[PDB]
Amino acid sequence: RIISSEVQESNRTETELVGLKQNLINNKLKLMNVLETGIMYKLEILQEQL
Amino acid sequence: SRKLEAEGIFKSLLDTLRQYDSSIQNLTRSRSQLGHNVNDSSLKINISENLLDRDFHEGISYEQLFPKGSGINESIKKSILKLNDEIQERIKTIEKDN
Repeated sequence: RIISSEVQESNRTETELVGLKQNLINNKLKLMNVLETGIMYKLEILQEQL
Repeated sequence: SRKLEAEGIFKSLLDTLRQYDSSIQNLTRSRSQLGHNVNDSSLKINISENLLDRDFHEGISYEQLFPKGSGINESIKKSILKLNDEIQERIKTIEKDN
């Protein structure tokens, strides 16, 4: 009972938190995609044109 | 009467031990999926399946399998509670990372 409701339940919450961590990392990678290859690339081309 | 009762209770105990081992394996797998490789043998409880095969002239006692200072509540339950506390600390660490 302690495992299923306290230990393994805490481990399930930990797995959900790790999944949230991976989702946040993926969102961060998307932001670097929009930023580096994007808004910095857009900044570079805009500065070149200007 | 007590022999039939003991046979039934021994079968139930073996089933409960198998269930506990399965739950320990599941917990270990879930922890390893998070990078914490829990030692499966450390949490598993070892009981001889041939314990009841002894002649009843020889005694069987809790101290034979769980001597003082090493019982389930004495050490194993405390160790598992400490593991749960460490899991909660890792939960706090991962929440801080999030």
